[PDB]
Amino acid sequence: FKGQKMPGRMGGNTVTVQNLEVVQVDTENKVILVKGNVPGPKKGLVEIRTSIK
Amino acid sequence: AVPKRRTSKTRKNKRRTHFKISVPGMTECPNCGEYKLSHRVCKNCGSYNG
Amino acid sequence: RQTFMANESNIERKWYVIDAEGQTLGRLSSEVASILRGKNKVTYTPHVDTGDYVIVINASKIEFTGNKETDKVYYRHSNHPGGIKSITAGELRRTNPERLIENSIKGMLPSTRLGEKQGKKLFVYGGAEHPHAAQQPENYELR
Amino acid sequence: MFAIIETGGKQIKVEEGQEIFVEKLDVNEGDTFTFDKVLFVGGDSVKVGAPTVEGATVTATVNKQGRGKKITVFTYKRRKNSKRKKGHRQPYTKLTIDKI
Amino acid sequence: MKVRPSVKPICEKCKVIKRKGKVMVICENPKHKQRQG
RNA sequence: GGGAUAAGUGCUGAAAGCAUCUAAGCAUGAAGCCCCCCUCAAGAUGAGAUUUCCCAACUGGUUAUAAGAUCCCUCAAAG
RNA sequence: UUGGCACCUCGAUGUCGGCUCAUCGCAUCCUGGGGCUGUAGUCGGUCCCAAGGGUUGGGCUGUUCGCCCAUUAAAGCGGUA
RNA sequence: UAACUUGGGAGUCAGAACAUGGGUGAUAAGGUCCGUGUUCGAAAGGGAAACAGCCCAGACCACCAGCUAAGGUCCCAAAAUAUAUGUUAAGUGGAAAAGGAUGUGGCGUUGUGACACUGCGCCGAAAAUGUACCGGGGCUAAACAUAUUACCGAAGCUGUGGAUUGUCCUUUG
Repeated sequence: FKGQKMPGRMGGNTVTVQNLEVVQVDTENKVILVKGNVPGPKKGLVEIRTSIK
Repeated sequence: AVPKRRTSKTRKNKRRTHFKISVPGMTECPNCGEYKLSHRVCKNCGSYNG
Repeated sequence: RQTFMANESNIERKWYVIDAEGQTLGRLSSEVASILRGKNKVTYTPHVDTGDYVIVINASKIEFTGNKETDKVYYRHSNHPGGIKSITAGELRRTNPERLIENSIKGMLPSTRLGEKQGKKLFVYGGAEHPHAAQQPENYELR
Repeated sequence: MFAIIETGGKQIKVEEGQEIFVEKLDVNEGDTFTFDKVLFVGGDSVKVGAPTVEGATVTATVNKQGRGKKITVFTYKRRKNSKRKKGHRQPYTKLTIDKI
Repeated sequence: MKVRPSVKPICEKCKVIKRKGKVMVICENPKHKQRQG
């Protein structure tokens, strides 16, 4: 059947973490601090949004 | 396992489509004049000048 | 010996438009699959498509006899285990009438390459409008 | 301006100056053959179609008399050692059409 | 209710009716409530 | 959280002066169905869209070059 | 299930119980919505609709089954050689 | 149009399904064993979707001819969206019983109700990859029952040509 679990390439997908918090917003550096840990490696693009929930 | 059925010589030549090998990626030496392999030292005459 | 055969050089194709208002699904689909398949010409040949180009409009106004509005389920399987999906003629006459009509008519055409190419002669539109004004669409009516 | 005749158990639509391949008539080479069974005439100026028509019967030359290409009839039964091959060449005559 | 393939009045106020094709008995004792004729 | 629903709950309502949830009509009603959440998705051959870029010279057309993309090379957050 | 037949396979279709991986049915064990109780309430019984997800760890025994210890919302019954 | 005798040469001794009469089995079995007929075996062609054994029908060969058999006529798919009259609302048609029941029509006997046949429908009606018990789309007539009209439909029959054997001698054709 399809959707069988077999070996292949892992990671890389677009993933979205919901309901995170904004610890602080530091101007003069344009940095934002988020409670937790977002996807991707360091130097990786991330897009922030206000939670739809 | 064993092949259940011999491979037709059409399927053989289809599988061998991508078995070609590519060009060497060569250039003309600006000193030798003869051909060199890019980013390599001229086998024919002398230096690399890079 | 002698018997006519139509060619790519020989065939001409006309456009038609037909309201589905007040129509039954199958009773329209039959009379329209006939025109698509092109067997009302005199120069019908089986191997080339002498059919016509049919436009259907007001596909939101077709009718169903009896209790088919809630019965008459359309099933379709996604080829994933347990991927069978279900809809009803009620939830499709209002949600996507121009696929109701398409499926009804395209189940009536033969399932070959000429049939696949003849099915795309059909242009189905809900409402009384269509972008095919530059074709001189002739007004046909059923029988 | 054509005519529908019936010659060899088969109707034929014919016009003036047309080659026709009919089954083997009884006429010889060259000599003209006139068909008597006409079923329809018309096309352009008159229209007479009836249970049959007496007159304007087609006058046609007898051009050639020969044997068609050889078909090889073959039929066999699988797993039962039973096959059979015949040859066949169907005789015909070709006529030229003079008058209607 | 009482879904049995034989619906019939037990007492005499129990009246036989149809709803959606299903045969039923409407009565005053809710015990007597029945359907599926 | 919305929409349509199952078993049920009905309102109105006659055929059948009555009653009657149903025949016409009108609601309500499930972890279920369809959306809402997340992901792939225009080879969706029905191949969709939006913005910006390039757009001449000789002979039906050909050519190379343009925008752009690679070959080759240094790499890793990728393999 | 225990069988009854002897239709395919004896120039070969590998048995049971576990493990890994599941998947499907519904004749629903749990959770969801209801009717009727000989339903005062907490808890039940029995029917009806419902298959979304869930449905444990050990002792003994090759064992399936099974009996037991301890929890659990529940420790479902079956098909898929 | 065979029958029989005398001689030469055999193959066959695992049969099957269906219809009907039985035994056995459980009024199970595509079970098993007998009688009876057919088809397959050794049979191609049309229909039953596909489907040795069911229905029609027995291929010498060729033709871009005609009439039909079973089976059919809305589209896939050749031919009736045929004609007359009625029934059925369940998608029954297009799977299944005991039992239940102010479903609906007909005729009938009763003193508005009750019953006797009755035609067609409803519930009873739950299974395992995917709708999945019309082949599909679709169908309220394209279902049912009855009754005349047409047409389609085979390698059947007829038409025309040809190839072989035979037997009459119309007339050695």
